[PDB]
Order: sequence, then C-alpha cells, then structure tokens
Amino acid sequence: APGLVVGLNKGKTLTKRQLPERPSRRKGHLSKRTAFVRSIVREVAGFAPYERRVMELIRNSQDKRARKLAKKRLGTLKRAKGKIEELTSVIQSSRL
Amino acid sequence: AIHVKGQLPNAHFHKDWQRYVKTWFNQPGRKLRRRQARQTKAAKIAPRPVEAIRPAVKPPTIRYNMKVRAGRGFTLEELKAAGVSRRVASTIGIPVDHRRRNRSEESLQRNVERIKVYLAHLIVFPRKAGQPKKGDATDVSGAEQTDVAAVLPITQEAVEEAKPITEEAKNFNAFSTLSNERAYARYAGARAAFQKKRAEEA
Amino acid sequence: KKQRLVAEAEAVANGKSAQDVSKKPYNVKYGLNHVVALIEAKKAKLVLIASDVDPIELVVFLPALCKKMGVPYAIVKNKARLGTVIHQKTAAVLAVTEVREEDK
Amino acid sequence: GAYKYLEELAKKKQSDVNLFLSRVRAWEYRQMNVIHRASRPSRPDKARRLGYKAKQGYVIYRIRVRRGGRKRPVPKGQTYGKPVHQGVNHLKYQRSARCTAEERVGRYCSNLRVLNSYWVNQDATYKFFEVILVDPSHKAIRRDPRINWIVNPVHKHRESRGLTSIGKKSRGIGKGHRFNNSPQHATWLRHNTLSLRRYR
Amino acid sequence: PSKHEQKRILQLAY
Amino acid sequence: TKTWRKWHVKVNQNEKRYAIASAVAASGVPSLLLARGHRIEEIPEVPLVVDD
RNA sequence: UUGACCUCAAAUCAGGUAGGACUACGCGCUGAACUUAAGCAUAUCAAUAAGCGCAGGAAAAGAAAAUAACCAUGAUUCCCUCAGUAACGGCGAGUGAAGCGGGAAAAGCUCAAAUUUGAAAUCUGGCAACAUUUCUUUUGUUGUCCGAGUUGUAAUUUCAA
RNA sequence: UUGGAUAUGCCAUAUAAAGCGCUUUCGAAGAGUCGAGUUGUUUGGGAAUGCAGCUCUAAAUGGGUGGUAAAUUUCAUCUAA
Repeated sequence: APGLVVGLNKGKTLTKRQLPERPSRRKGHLSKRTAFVRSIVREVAGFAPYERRVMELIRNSQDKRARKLAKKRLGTLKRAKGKIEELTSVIQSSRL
Repeated sequence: AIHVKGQLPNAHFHKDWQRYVKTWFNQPGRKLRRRQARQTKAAKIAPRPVEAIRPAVKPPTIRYNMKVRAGRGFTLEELKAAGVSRRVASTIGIPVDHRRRNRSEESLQRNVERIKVYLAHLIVFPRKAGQPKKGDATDVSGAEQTDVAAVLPITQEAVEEAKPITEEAKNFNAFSTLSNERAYARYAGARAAFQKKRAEEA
Repeated sequence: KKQRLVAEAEAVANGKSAQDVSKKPYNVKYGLNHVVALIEAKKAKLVLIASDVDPIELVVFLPALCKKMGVPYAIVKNKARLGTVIHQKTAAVLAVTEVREEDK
Repeated sequence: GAYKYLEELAKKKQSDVNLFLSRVRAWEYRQMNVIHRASRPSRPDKARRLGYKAKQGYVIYRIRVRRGGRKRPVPKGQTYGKPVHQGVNHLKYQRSARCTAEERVGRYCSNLRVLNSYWVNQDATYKFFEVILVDPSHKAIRRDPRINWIVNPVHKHRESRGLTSIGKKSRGIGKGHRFNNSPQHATWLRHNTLSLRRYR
Repeated sequence: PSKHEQKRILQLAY
Repeated sequence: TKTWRKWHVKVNQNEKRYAIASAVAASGVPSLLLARGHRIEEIPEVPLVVDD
C-alpha cells in the first residue's frame, strides 16, 4: 500500500518531518487568566433561565428530557451535551 | 426549426449579450504597455534582479504531483536551515511564505540548496559605501543586472535511466497487488467493525 | 513632575546617579485597568470603588475580584472625589498599595 | 485588565444583572431622540475592539432602528405582473438593521467617517446600536498613522458603499466556495462578458 | 529607576 | 456594422513558412521577376548578392 | 451657603467640515414587464431596464474561520483553461460555477485582548518665537499656558507568533 | 523643474534600540456573534449557496469548513464575529 497509489497508506514514501507547532492551532486552550476571569464573571452574573431549567431537570434526574430541552434551546446535540457536562459539574460542586 | 443533421443547439444567447461583448483590438497595445512598464521597473530597481527568486514546489494533485513548479516564497524553516534571518530575507529579496511548511526532508533540502546557491551568487551593497558589515560585499564594482532564471532554474526530477531487473521484481504480481490493496482499503472499515464487535461479544 | 524631572537632568549633567537623586514615590494607584492588575497580583492593600460609575459594569465585578484575592475594599461615593485625589475629574477606583510606617 | 471582565459579562446576556441593565437603559434610550449622541461608549470594551480610542476626533452616536421585515412601498399593496413578484408583506431587506443604523447616523453627521458600530440593546420595536465615527478634519486624527487611512477620499461613506464590517457581510464578502457569487456584479459581469479575441 | 524618565531628563537637558 | 466582426484571420505557422519559402524561391527565378514587373533585363545575376 | 462632577443646552462663540454637478468604468440598495417556453401560472427574460444612495483615477477584493486528500498547494485581481463541465431545470424551454494547471502582476501588515506603575512617558488648541515653500498662497519645529485623557493616550505584542 | 547616487560639511547624548540562540516555562486571541429552527429572497449549490427578518442562543483544544439529512468516533485543514 505505501508507494502504490492504491491501498490504505497509499502515496510516495519520503523522509518524513516533524512540523513545528502552529501558534494559530493553540487557540481553544483554556488559559489560567481566562479561566479565572470566567469564574469571576460566572460568580457575579449567574446563570441563564434555560441553564436554571436544565440544572433543575438534572437535579430531578430526568436527564433525557433535560438533554432535549438543552438541544431545543442551544440548537445542536454537540452544544446540548457540552452544556450538560458544564451544568453537571456545577451542581456537583454545589452539593460538595 | 430543428430539422438538420448535427448537434442540438445550445447557444446561451438569450440575455442582452451585445452590451457586454469584449473585443481584443488593444491586444498589441496592452502587450507594448506591459513591456514598457517592465523595462521601466528593471531600470528603476537595477542592479537587483527584476524577478525575485522562487522556491521549487510540487503541485497538489495526482495529475500534477510528478512535476516541479515555482512556489510563492521560502518557508520559515527553510530560511532557518539556510541561515537567513526572516527579517533579512525580505530585504535582500528572498520571499517568505509563512503559510507553507515542509512535510518532507526532500522538499526542505531542495529549497535549502536553492537559497544557498542564491546566497553564494548574491552581491550585497553596503548600506554605507566603503564599510562592509557582516553579510556585505567588499567589491561591488562588477555588479550587473542578471536573471535569476539564468542563474538558477526550476529543474524537474530526472527520469530514471535503465536499471537491472531483480528476482524480487520478477516474482511480483502487479495486477494482483493492485486489486488486493483496493479490496483491503475498501473493506478496512467493515473488518474493524467485525473485529470490535467480536471482541465485545467475547 | 517637571521640576523634579529637570532637577534630575542637571544632576545627570553634574554626574550623579539617577537612583539616589530622587526618592521612591509613595502615592495612590489609580486607573481601572492598573488597579485591576494590582488586585489580581495581590499588591493592593486597599481598594476604593466609586458608587456612581456609569456604565456600572466597569466595577460590578470588582467586589468579587477583591473578595477572592482578599483585598480590603470599600465602595465610596463621588467618583468626582476620587478624581480630585488623583488630580483628575473622575476616577473609577483608587488603590493603596504602600504607605509610610507613620501611616501603617 | 478590566476589559477581559467586561467582555465576559457582555457574553452573559441573560444574567439578572444584564437583564436589569438592558431594561433600564432601553427605557432611557427610548426617551431620548432616535439619533442622539453618546457622551461615552456604553460598552467601552466593545468600542476598543472595533477601533475606538478615547481621544479627540472619535465620536459615538446612539441610534434606534425599527425591527421587522420590509414591506413594498407599492400603493395599496397592489403589484403588477406575474404572481412570483406579487408578494408584499413577507419581504425582507438585504442589509442588516446595523447597516441601516450606520447609514442614518452617517447621514446625520455628514462631516464624519463611519468607523464601525455595535449592537447595544433591543426590544420588540427597536434595536439600539452605537456607531463609532472619526473626524477626518481633526489634526489628532490626521497626524495619527494608525487611523490616517480613513482621511483619504476613497473612504467617503464606507457605510453607504458597504465597506464596513457589517457592510461586507451584507454583500457576502468572503473567501471560498460558500461565497462564490460575490461580489455579485463583478462576478456576474465576468461570467456574462463574451470575450471575442482577434484570431479566433 | 525609570528608563523613559532617563530619556526625558536627557531630552530636557538637551 | 459591428466592431466584433472578424478582422484578423488565423493562419498555420507551417503554412506561413511554406509561403515564405515559396516566395523566396520565386525571387530566385529570373523569369518570374520579369513577370512581376521588375526591370532586371540587365541585372548581372539572379539571385543578386552584394558585398558586406 | 459656596464649590466639585455628571448630563444637557446656548452663542453672527475660535477654527473647520457636509451638501450640488459629472456618473463611460466602480460599490451597494431597490426592482419590472415585453420576450422564450410555439398556450401558460414555476422557469426564462434577469439577480436586466427604469428608480435610489456613495466613490476614485481606477474602484472593488486582498494577506485564509482558503483549497485540497497530493510527493500536497498558499493574500487579492485579471487572462487562457477547466467548461457549456459538475450541477440546476413544468429534468421542459433553458440555465451553469469551482479546485488544479499556464500566464500578467507580486508586498506585506495594523489593532482589541498585558501593570509605564520607580513616575500619561501620549494628544488638540491658544499665545510667542523661529523655520520652510509649486506658494508672501505651502508645511512645520521649539517654548509655554489652557485643555483632552486613568471609564486608558504612548511604548510593548498580533498567532507567521 | 525633478530623481537616485556621489563628493563633503554640520547636527547627531546610541547609557540606548534591534535581529538571532537555546527555554521542562507561560502564552491574554474580537458575542444577540457563531450556530440552530423558520420565513422570504438568491445560487450551479442539489434534506439551503449567500443574504435578510423573527424566535432560541453556545463554547474553550474551542469554534469554522472537508459540496446527501442525522447520531457517535476519528483524521486533515483554517482561526470568524
């Protein structure tokens, strides 16, 4: 397959290199300062009404309909699940 | 109407096209204008070459990857290997392409040698006449405006000449390998699904 | 500042160290961003937040930021009064970092 | 830095704090004129991002624009022609209300160049925007190498010609296959010009 | 000490 | 009348070279020259070659 | 009672600026019908004409939230080619791009997000000097007062880091 | 009348400013915006190509795009407002 056009690892075999990391690909990494500021803003502002609804539903352990509510609010399951872990982490911290 | 031998007509001429017809009567006039501007630029920027040095890259497709063409500029990694500072390169006329990167030592060595030849054949005038500093020519009397194409062209890889036929080549089935590897790639996903499903069942 | 700056100039012209000519300043720290950095670095020992900042969001986060870093903070009236302290018209916040041993 | 805290607060738009501030401020902005000057930016962090500096020659105007779609100004809603062109109510305008905000503020201050603008508030009837404006005739602007570009005459009414950020978006200015048809006239004129060369 | 003030006292001396 | 009439007509380069070669060969033939109209009745030689 | 600040006014206040015309080319907005479909309503005409706003000697676009699936390419623009192609269509009449490749030309960068904090280091204006000139018509430098500015002007950094 | 060199004189406080070198390090990156649904309009863009209205509205290795809808998992690529 290597050096064969067809196959699984198709293509010419060359002396591979280690590409230096791109600074533009570091984006999305949570900084210490960004994490600290967002914690302060969370503690000052609070939660959105739908975030309260999802939190209450998860507390009642109706997770499936909590996920459905989050998806209907945000718009995607990817974002809906991401909010689910965020609010799940919040409630566990509150109970502890 | 349609009653004659030949193709069915397809003339996209139902808009007001006569307003937007484009004629080419200025084709020699445009050609002469480009040359005069080209000659003006060469006289304005002399002695340095009219066209900057470009790297040698490979086009990105199975249809063209066997050819070597000219790129936009030398990558940061290539300049660092050649010993040219990123800031200095743009001053002495070495284009720098931040977007490109060297995935193979073959391409890196190709352009590194390309820069090294350019540096060896380069004459850099001192900023102040009479005091050469680091990279700087002591004698600049013989400077002339030449062409980078004459000094250093983009050369395609030479077609391999005759080589002996080995026994390991003799006992090699080209068509069977092609069909086997195509089927191997085609059912790679199904095999992995079978193996994982069997594993969880076990 | 101008007289002190000039006096340093003749001192340098006279051939003297710039460090020993002028003493270390001891003054109130002002400006919203500068005070915020001091609180995050725990260098501010006292923070005075104006009660009538408009827009209010410029200082809404400040009591929480002061509380987390344990910086003593008070909400004082009249950003105009804070401005008069720092020779300006209005000041969002004032921060005291270092004071002399007489006023400790 | 307080601008990080302001940015994150502006992100939390459903918080009780921002809801209260939105209600009080939207009431106040509705009591004032439709195009009234803002003494200072209400979102100083947002203004700085877009290009505002707190110095002479920078001006900020608040404006409210009515919400909803575009209804044809045809008399009595009567169109003339094929039914495909007969709709009058559910039509929409091709520029954002933010673009309309800059147009009206730019026309209001005809001696200023529209730098940029930003949403500040909304309700059922209006959306409130703040438009950042630069004075090309001010020496603080003309001696500033960072903002000299707007002094050149090619930048007269960037908002009117769709050269702002929201203006480029409304024209569909972008890179790639998703923005192929734009600029519309330049692209269309290229594809509909009949190139008849000499030796053909 | 302040390097920018050092440039400024030099400027005033000049 | 329109300007996008075809004013220039394309000719194969090889045919142009064929016609140049034919025209040069004809210039070497004295009888064609007299037909063409040139008063060469007392020209010393055809083709006429002169010093540098 | 004086003041401070915020906000809002007034002046034939000091100094400026906007309008209108031209509109071949340029950026938008708005927007048809004749016509083709041998009728006709989707379609087409056409993202056209008319209407409206706004620029320059070009404008726009432009240093990737870009292609690709390669041995990978590398801002934009234009030309040839892709290509009357993929696709769209009462899948009817009709419509219809893009990647690569070749060329013309090539040039890169600037902010917001950082404590100068051992010193707002920044800037407009008045006044007074000097100076300079496509120019007694232009353009400034220096000094000094008022002011703007800490709700942030300089230096510093821009992801290629 | 201009242009770029030169040939010089003078003012230039380089205490400074900058490029490169390796860092067990940290590394701030644009929000009624992306995105989702829907309705108009557009495109060659076809379970939506762009744009706009309205409703809902994130995130932090996150978010775009990889031209057949959806869920999950990888891989490239780019770094928007």
